[PDB]
Amino acid sequence: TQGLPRVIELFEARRPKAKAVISEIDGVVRIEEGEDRLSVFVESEGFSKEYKLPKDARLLVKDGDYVEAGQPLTRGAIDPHQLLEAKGPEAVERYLVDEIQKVYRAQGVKLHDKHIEIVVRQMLKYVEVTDPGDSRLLEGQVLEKWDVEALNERLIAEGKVPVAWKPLLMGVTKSALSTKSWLSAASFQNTTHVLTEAAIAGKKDELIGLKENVILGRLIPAGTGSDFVRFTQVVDQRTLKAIEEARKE
Amino acid sequence: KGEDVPEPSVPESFRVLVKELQALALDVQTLDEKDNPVDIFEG
Amino acid sequence: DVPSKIGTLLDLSATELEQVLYFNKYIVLDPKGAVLDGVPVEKRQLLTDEEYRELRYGKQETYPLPAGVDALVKDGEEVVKGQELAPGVVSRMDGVALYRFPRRV
Amino acid sequence: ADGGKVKSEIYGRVEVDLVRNVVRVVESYDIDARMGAEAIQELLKELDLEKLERELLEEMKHPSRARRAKARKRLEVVRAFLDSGNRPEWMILEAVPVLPPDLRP
Repeated sequence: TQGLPRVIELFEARRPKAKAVISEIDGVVRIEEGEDRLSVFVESEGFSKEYKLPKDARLLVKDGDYVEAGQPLTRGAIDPHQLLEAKGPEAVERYLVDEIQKVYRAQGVKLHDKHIEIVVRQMLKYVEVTDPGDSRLLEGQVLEKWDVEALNERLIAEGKVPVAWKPLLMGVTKSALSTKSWLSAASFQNTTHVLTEAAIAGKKDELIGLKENVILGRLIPAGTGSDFVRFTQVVDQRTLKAIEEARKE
Repeated sequence: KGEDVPEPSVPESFRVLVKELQALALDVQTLDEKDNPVDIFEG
Repeated sequence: DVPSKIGTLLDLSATELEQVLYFNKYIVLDPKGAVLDGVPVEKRQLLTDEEYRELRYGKQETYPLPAGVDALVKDGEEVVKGQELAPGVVSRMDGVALYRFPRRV
Repeated sequence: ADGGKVKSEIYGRVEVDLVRNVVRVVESYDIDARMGAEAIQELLKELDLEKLERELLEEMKHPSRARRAKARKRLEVVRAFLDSGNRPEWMILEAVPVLPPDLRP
């Protein structure tokens, strides 16, 4: 597939048509049989993992070749969820960006990677718990807010459980969906679920993002509405010394 | 009157939503950094 | 909603039971369920409209009789579910019978 | 009747038949079974939330792992309500508020 459909496929972390098999394990390649049935083995010392192909499939490892942890066997597109678990979160990030660009580039478009990066990182915002310290053992949690517990219960109040987690490739939509602040969350496909829930828990916003404050009619937390700049006062020569002569009174 | 314009007290949008929420039960407390309440209404 | 944030905090057979606990009949045995309906009380669990009647009001059945006919069973008698109270009436419940207004003494 | 000799062996209503010279007791227990949101409210008002935290943190460790992704689920709502300020039972409104006139013209 090409064009915009690809860019969505990508930005949405979507397990495509012609997943074109990757080897789960390292090892040595062995193509076997033609026309009748086509299968490929990547068997190292110990394990012998077998990858049955369509037969029509245009595989791109010839017999004998040595192979890599998550290396493509077959051609086609690659599942970004299969890549996550086989070969980590960075390798994922690096696939997404470089593939998304593979199209804008291929066409005519020139844009900087950082944009795509900024977005891609958000696809990696959350992680699911395995064996917790405080909360229930299954919940999805923001990568940072788990460090708010991991490197918290292993320093000052050290002990209990560091909270083990798993890397969690969220598609662009899904990730947008699971977004802390209820105000923002409300604007998506089912506003009731949000509010119902957020009402039960004394949930609070804090209104960090923008989608939030525009909803309220508040002054956007960016540009001139950035905490880092909007408090800036300007005092004016004679105003300053005259303001100084009523301070020691 | 040749004045600068704004200092908009509170986005009406805000008031509206809060009240449009009350109407459906749900308290919707608005709170400053000291975490106590504000009353975006005075009336 | 979709997790039913009420019919989760107390179960109530998820929903279907909740929806049954206002619209369309069906009582929920709230506290001190003191009864037995074959087996003991159900506490926080479903009960019919009949089942309630047959539980805090007791079961009574009035078997209307045609004029000029007799009754096989005697006034005070532990009658049984299915045994003829007359050559036309069948008792639908196990228990003592009575004689509601006789026609000849 | 008759001092401490004649006693009722069951739970129920007392009927007194001064013609049959019997005291009968209709097999009727005294259940508090309320229907409607009044009940659902009543169930919610009296409910040890922490006691429901316990019973679940126990249903956390020794389940058959089947309906164990519903045992855990219960707590999200339980603990939510627990460190919230929200007393459940407020999910059932006695007073319904009215949206101000000018916002619905």
